[PDB]
Amino acid sequence: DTLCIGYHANNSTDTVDTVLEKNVTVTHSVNLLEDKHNGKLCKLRGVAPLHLGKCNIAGWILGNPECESLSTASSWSYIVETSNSDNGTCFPGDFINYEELREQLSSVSSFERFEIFPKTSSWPNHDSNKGVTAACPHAGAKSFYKNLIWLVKKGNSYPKLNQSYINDKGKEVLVLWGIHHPSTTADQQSLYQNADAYVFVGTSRYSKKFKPEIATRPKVRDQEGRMNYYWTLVEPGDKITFEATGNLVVPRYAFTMERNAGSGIIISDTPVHDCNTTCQTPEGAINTSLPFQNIHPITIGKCPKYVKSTKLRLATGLRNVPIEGGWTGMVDGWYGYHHQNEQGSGYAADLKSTQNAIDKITNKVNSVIEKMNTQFTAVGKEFNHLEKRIENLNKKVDDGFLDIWTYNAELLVLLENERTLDYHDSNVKNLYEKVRNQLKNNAKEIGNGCFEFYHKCDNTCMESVKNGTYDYPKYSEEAKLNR
Amino acid sequence: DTLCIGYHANNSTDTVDTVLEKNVTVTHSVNLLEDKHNGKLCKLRGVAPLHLGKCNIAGWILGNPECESLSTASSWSYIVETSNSDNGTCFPGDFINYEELREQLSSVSSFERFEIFPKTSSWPNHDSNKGVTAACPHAGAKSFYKNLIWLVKKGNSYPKLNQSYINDKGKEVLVLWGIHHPSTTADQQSLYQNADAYVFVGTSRYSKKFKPEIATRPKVRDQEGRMNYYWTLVEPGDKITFEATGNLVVPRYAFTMERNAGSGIIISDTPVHDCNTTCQTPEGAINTSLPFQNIHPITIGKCPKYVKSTKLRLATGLRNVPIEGGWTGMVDGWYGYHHQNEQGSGYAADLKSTQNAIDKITNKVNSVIEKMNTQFTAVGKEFNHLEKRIENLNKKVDDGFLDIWTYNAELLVLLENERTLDYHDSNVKNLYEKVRNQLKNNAKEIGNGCFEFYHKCDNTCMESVKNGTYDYPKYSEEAKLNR
Amino acid sequence: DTLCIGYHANNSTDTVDTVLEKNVTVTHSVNLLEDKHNGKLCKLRGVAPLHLGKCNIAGWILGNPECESLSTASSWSYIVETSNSDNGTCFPGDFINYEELREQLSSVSSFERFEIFPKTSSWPNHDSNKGVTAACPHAGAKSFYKNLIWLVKKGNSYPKLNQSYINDKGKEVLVLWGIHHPSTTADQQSLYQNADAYVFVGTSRYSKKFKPEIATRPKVRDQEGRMNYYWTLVEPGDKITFEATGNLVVPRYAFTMERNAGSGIIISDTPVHDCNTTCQTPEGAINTSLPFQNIHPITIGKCPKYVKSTKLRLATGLRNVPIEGGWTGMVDGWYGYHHQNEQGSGYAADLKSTQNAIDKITNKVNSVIEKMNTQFTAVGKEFNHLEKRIENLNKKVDDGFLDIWTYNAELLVLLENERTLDYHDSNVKNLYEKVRNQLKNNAKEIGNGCFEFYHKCDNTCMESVKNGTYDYPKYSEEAKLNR
Ligand SMILES: *[C@@H]1O[C@H](CO)[C@@H](O[C@@H]2O[C@H](CO)[C@@H](O)[C@H](O)[C@H]2NC(C)=O)[C@H](O)[C@H]1NC(C)=O
Ligand SMILES: *[C@@H]1O[C@H](CO)[C@@H](O[C@@H]2O[C@H](CO)[C@@H](O)[C@H](O)[C@H]2NC(C)=O)[C@H](O)[C@H]1NC(C)=O
Ligand SMILES: *[C@@H]1O[C@H](CO)[C@@H](O[C@@H]2O[C@H](CO)[C@@H](O)[C@H](O)[C@H]2NC(C)=O)[C@H](O)[C@H]1NC(C)=O
Ligand SMILES: *[C@@H]1O[C@H](CO)[C@@H](O[C@@H]2O[C@H](CO)[C@@H](O)[C@H](O)[C@H]2NC(C)=O)[C@H](O)[C@H]1NC(C)=O
Ligand SMILES: *[C@@H]1O[C@H](CO)[C@@H](O[C@@H]2O[C@H](CO)[C@@H](O)[C@H](O)[C@H]2NC(C)=O)[C@H](O)[C@H]1NC(C)=O
Ligand SMILES: *[C@@H]1O[C@H](CO)[C@@H](O[C@@H]2O[C@H](CO)[C@@H](O)[C@H](O)[C@H]2NC(C)=O)[C@H](O)[C@H]1NC(C)=O
Ligand SMILES: *[C@@H]1O[C@H](CO)[C@@H](O)[C@H](O)[C@H]1NC(C)=O
Ligand SMILES: *[C@@H]1O[C@H](CO)[C@@H](O)[C@H](O)[C@H]1NC(C)=O
Ligand SMILES: *[C@@H]1O[C@H](CO)[C@@H](O)[C@H](O)[C@H]1NC(C)=O
Ligand SMILES: *[C@@H]1O[C@H](CO)[C@@H](O)[C@H](O)[C@H]1NC(C)=O
Ligand SMILES: *[C@@H]1O[C@H](CO)[C@@H](O)[C@H](O)[C@H]1NC(C)=O
Ligand SMILES: *[C@@H]1O[C@H](CO)[C@@H](O)[C@H](O)[C@H]1NC(C)=O
Ligand SMILES: *[C@@H]1O[C@H](CO)[C@@H](O)[C@H](O)[C@H]1NC(C)=O
Ligand SMILES: *[C@@H]1O[C@H](CO)[C@@H](O)[C@H](O)[C@H]1NC(C)=O
Ligand SMILES: *[C@@H]1O[C@H](CO)[C@@H](O)[C@H](O)[C@H]1NC(C)=O
Ligand SMILES: *[C@@H]1O[C@H](CO)[C@@H](O)[C@H](O)[C@H]1NC(C)=O
Ligand SMILES: *[C@@H]1O[C@H](CO)[C@@H](O)[C@H](O)[C@H]1NC(C)=O
Ligand SMILES: *[C@@H]1O[C@H](CO)[C@@H](O)[C@H](O)[C@H]1NC(C)=O
Repeated sequence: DTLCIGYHANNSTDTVDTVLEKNVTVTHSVNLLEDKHNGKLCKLRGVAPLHLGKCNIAGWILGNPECESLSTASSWSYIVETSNSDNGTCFPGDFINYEELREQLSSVSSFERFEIFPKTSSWPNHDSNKGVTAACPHAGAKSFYKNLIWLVKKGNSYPKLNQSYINDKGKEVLVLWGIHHPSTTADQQSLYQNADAYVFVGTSRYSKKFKPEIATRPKVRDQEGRMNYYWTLVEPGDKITFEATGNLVVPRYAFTMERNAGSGIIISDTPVHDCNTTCQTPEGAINTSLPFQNIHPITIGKCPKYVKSTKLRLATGLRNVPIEGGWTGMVDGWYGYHHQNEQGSGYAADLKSTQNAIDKITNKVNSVIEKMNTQFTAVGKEFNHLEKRIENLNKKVDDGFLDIWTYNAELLVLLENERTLDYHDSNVKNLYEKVRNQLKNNAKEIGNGCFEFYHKCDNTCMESVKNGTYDYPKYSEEAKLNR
Repeated sequence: DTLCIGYHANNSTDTVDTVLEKNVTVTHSVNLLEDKHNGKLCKLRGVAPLHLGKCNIAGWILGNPECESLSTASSWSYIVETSNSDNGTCFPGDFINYEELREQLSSVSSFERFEIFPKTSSWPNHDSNKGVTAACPHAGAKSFYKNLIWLVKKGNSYPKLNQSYINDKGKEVLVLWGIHHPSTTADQQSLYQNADAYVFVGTSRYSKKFKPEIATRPKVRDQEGRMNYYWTLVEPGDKITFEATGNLVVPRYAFTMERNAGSGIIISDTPVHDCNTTCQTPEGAINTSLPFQNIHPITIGKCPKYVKSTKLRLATGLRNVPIEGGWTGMVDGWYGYHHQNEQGSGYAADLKSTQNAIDKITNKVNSVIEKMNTQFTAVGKEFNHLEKRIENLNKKVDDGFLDIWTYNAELLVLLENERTLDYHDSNVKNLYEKVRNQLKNNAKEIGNGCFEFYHKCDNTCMESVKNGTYDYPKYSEEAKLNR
Repeated sequence: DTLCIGYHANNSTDTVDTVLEKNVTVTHSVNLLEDKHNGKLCKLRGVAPLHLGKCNIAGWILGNPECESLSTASSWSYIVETSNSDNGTCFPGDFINYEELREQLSSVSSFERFEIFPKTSSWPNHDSNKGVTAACPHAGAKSFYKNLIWLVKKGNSYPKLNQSYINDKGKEVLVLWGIHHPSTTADQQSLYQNADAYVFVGTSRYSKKFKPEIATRPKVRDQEGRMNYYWTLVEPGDKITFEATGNLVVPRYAFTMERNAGSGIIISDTPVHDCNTTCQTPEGAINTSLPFQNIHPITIGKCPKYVKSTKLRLATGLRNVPIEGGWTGMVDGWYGYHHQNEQGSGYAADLKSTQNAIDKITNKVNSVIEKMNTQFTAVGKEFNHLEKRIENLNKKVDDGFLDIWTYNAELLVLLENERTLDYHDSNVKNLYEKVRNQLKNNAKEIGNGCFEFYHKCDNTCMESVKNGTYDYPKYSEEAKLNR
């Protein structure tokens, strides 16, 4: 009659690496690294993105003629631009603090367009119907930005323009305007009469005077002149004043909006779908609770940390090795016993030891995952061609964090997997000793983690040994007789 | 007669977490996380902060009428502003490179105010007594900044102003001035006569021409005009030249100062007290050598790393479990023996093993703490409303470091605590074996980590076993007789 | 007859630290920290640096008279400036976006100088031979920048200047020019006639008007006036237009170049040598595959992480302690046996166990090193005196990463070294047990990890025990007789 202590085995072919040994096949493991996405752009915090299918942000906020088709949302959690979103400014010039605006508009709680300076009543002394150009065509017709009015001299006169808006909203108002810069003096006079024109704009924390910069420039979109764009936020209760003798492109519409924390802009040709996520990647939303991902470095949301590793498999089970080896027949648990006597034979798991190991290892896996506790962040940032130093500083931060997370994540798995297997080996060894301590002189050790009895051990005996209730004295005399 | 190997126990109710098991009660532990402060703002490097109780930095450096009460320090290690420090610029306008100045003044080795352009001798052709406004009242009277002079036309004439200062100090000089921008032409003429006025200021590495920007603006502090503020540092040996035909607010006082490395600004209503610290937090100074703190993300000094964890308890002792369990009576050490014979009974610690474990664990704790080796840094940074991209870059850095430190700190405690307990278990087991190896056949194992002798073992025997000097052969014959 | 299980020892005197115990002497260890360099500046990616021995970048790109001796490379991987590279701008003024230019030129795939506006044909109406100054002397003669032409009125007339360049290159063109600012009106007229002069420059994404700012300034290099420098890149297919009535210093030469990713600038007096490296440090190139270095925080290339630790020794071997202690005579392996009988005595390594431990530990060391997987980065960044906030942000990033890497690197070695020694102890103990399991009752344990036989064990017996093929029953009767 024999009783053996062994461990579980199966047909599992996946592996883990350990710091000491590579390609260790295990019976069970979990994945800490998410390498998949659903291929769709989803809502964040239950709120849809603003999708600019053809237009970029400058185009959309200014009212490029091609953005008219776009339905504006009252709110959004992030902005999506496509790889071919070319419809930005249609009248060539510099959009000032464009990048800062792009970021401020990245996430809004609310957004309403309203007509700040009504076309039919605000500009009675100026011609608001000649403000068109071939650079901003609509269905082949000369046109202009929808949210701006380009005023032209009326009756060969451009009287001082003096208008203001008082922000009676409970929210900040975004006001945009522009300055026109004719290619020649002749154009300056044709449009504004005054020649030596100036523009002044200001609010309680903003004040700037502008002058026309008249020179011939290389043609862009068939324009030898330029039009710059400016913007400011007006605090609730404040006033914005526009004073000009020419070259001012006045706001028509302005936006009442409340900035929501902050998010980012995703550039992707990936479609928007009615789905929910907590982590939005340019390649598609990520749906996981795992601490790491290797899909993309730039994500918006409470995202897993980006690592450049390809495989972070955390062992939970023991080595799968078909004690000489494991028992593929012991399907009911990790550790257990096999017995053979004159009544019968077979396998049975040691439920106390097995469940103990399961609870401790499961909690261990949960510790690694639960402690990541990520924060909601935009990650991606945008800089212009004269901001390379800061762009590269941002890169240092992303590369530094990547190397830290990759190094620590890859080692952590390697530090954990080695012991996990030693832990299981220890538990198996401990079962062997627990039996040895009971059998004492009533059985001999025969190798392979097995004991051979010096007495007949029936089913009620094998159970006594497994349950830790074996009566040594009871079988002592028989054992003496057989030695 | 018996001899048992056991371990210490007490009435301690605190716990540690391990990566495998939560809420493990231990006999001894240490705290790696500082969650308290003394509630006071203290000196850094033995040097007091500059406390601006009512004024902010712009107010203080310009000489806002309400800062007159403030006693200026000759030096400071950091600057403290209160939550209601509203007295900044009193004459509305833009303070240029204000944020850069705020940071440069954050820490100074020395700071002296001196009268760079004496009021009674530097401006003989201009009226220095009319430079007042209702926007900067003093005790109800019209007044102005104390460190600046606003010059007005004298006798309906504003002759070219031409003054310079040569820096004969061994330290850099901070010179501040401003440009006035009247709301109307009529005011420009009332104050400066010339109408088409200009201002020029320059040093060896600085040169800028300014022109009045005259337009009506929204009233701020009852002013329809604005006054901008500018500043520059003058290197030792250099000269600063002020040339103007109007609209120049000239320096009266300038500051000779030496910038000390760099620190930061704390915004807090917490009072300044005569105390010392090496880490200043907005909520109160931190007094600890521990590697982590969870008090606040923004601190100045050689501060513990901020983590968002709440509990980093590092086990030093063994499991406190009242071998079946621990011995609450073994008060003299972690590991030890209990004996009982016909002479007496009781507990005694194994001093060699216990001290060994103490030295190794104590050194281990010190390793975790000592290796943090922090640096002196300001941490907090300030950006304006047109600098959101860089402000958010700074945020990424702080959030990234927080997640890294929190994740690693929480795991480190969990990686350490699990083994610390296994280490103690190993030492206890080793004592059991050391005894087993001596007693051999002269005693039997009876469970609970205890041996039962087959011979009479007197006090001089029990000591021989504990001391590793047990004479097996000596008691062999008696043991044979009793088997 | 005896057989002992022991371990290797030698005369090695180096140590490792462990988290539990300091100064542990080991038989073998490796260094993870590189603290040496070859003292020379080497090529990166097979490409030489651009070495500016006397000139700085502004000097070199503008053509300071002292840079004429310098041979320009067609390409470079990084730029080297010396500690005394004072020859920058020779005509005092502000070089605009200088820092951004310095970084863009840090690494170029190709770089060709060409004469964008030929001196003899582009400026027929202006005097190109009077553009000299005492501020930019050459061999004692008045001179000027080599890549720029300072045009002066010809025949007391300065007719409108109108020239343009079309970029017919497949690469970006860097065009530099400057604006002159005379100290007095009299000089403005002496040089340009027009007095109220202006300069306009523009490209498809750039447009700026400049005006002379005429005022007397402190003398720098005997100049009471100033000359500012501007630059822009012209995209392939675009045009740059220069329109002026005076005060324009026109480009003579321009550079056709392609920016290569990005690198940095090293300031060092260390010479350039014909050698190769993958990591360039200001103190000399680093030649190692190790994960960490403590040479310098600022490096260019696929560099080891900078740590401020001094010693990262990773144990590979076992404790070197001349089982009571190690065997200095067992030179053929880490673990092994010693035997003595009537035939002979001596040592022999256990090759199976020793090689197993070597392969696992060697792979372990390689795991720590191989997983660092660094990226190519410049690390160093440059900011001006009005950019302290961003400079200090960059510092936070470097200090934060340093503390993270130092803390983790120092602990990692301490976490690893402790167990490495326990691992070896476990393997030695396991050999002891493997022997014990065979000998059973045919030998006694005598301490020191040794067994003493109860029978005569010849050379063919000692080999049977070591090889795991000992026949217990064979010697059982003799063992009985001797007990
Ligand atoms: C909107 O974007 C399209 C491009 O997506 C612009 O059309 C291009 O205009 C340039 C200049 O006339 C032509 O050289 C290209 O061949 C046109 N491309 C296509 C596909 O038609 C269009 O002009 C933009 N409209 C506005 C108002 O900005
Ligand atoms: C995304 O999450 C939001 C909750 O934040 C879901 O909104 C709920 O939708 C159900 C209808 O299915 C309504 O009865 C609930 O009242 C809504 N909750 C709130 C707070 O408004 C939304 O449906 C989810 N979207 C998807 C695609 O699953
Ligand atoms: C100093 O700060 C106080 C506020 O702390 C200023 O007083 C306020 O002035 C505004 C404008 O006149 C009033 O609407 C507020 O009601 C005043 N508040 C209080 C509490 O009096 C004061 O004018 C500032 N003085 C200077 C020189 O800047
Ligand atoms: C803060 O630390 C400084 C030392 O950096 C203490 O200054 C010393 O004060 C004693 C009087 O108690 C003098 O006798 C010493 O000469 C001072 N040392 C130096 C270098 O000047 C200071 O007292 C400490 N402050 C507090 C509140 O403890
Ligand atoms: C090139 O750099 C040298 C310094 O390395 C300049 O020479 C200095 O010029 C100043 C001003 O005339 C003198 O006060 C110094 O004494 C000179 N130093 C030396 C060592 O001669 C030189 O003028 C620069 N040349 C150019 C074209 O920039
Ligand atoms: C630095 O590395 C480059 C390769 O990137 C070496 O260039 C080779 O030099 C040999 C002559 O010794 C030529 O036969 C090969 O054709 C070159 N390879 C290439 C791709 O051009 C260079 O010699 C190395 N420099 C040093 C000092 O070792
Ligand atoms: C082989 O592996 C698969 C997947 O785990 C499992 O469903 C199947 O039952 C295994 N076959 C055997 C004989 O265990
Ligand atoms: C197996 O181990 C070897 C190293 O001996 C390694 O190169 C290989 O990639 C591992 N196997 C896989 C991915 O199957
Ligand atoms: C995938 O998304 C669904 C719906 O929100 C969620 O129930 C499921 O748990 C997510 N999968 C994972 C791995 O989190
Ligand atoms: C196992 O042992 C426990 C005592 O610890 C006893 O109560 C239980 O009945 C035993 N199980 C069996 C099947 O006898
Ligand atoms: C209970 O715990 C306290 C605090 O450690 C200690 O002072 C006291 O002596 C303990 N009581 C007993 C009976 O051990
Ligand atoms: C005890 O463990 C449970 C998990 O089983 C955990 O939720 C709880 O917070 C722990 N206890 C405390 C703080 O007392
Ligand atoms: C608290 O401050 C005092 C005085 O400087 C110092 O002696 C004490 O050690 C500090 N406490 C800690 C935990 O460092
Ligand atoms: C303990 O053993 C040492 C020898 O290692 C001996 O010198 C010492 O006297 C012994 N202690 C007692 C109390 O006998
Ligand atoms: C002493 O150490 C050196 C360096 O490792 C070695 O070459 C030499 O053989 C050693 N001497 C002895 C006797 O082992
Ligand atoms: C040896 O250990 C001590 C601590 O007990 C430490 O101070 C010393 O620096 C270590 N030794 C060296 C560098 O030899
Ligand atoms: C030093 O450089 C040489 C030549 O490139 C290389 O063969 C050698 O392996 C390098 N040394 C180290 C430690 O990498
Ligand atoms: C060692 O044992 C193996 C069997 O595992 C056997 O084949 C080999 O011949 C033995 N070595 C010697 C020297 O007998």
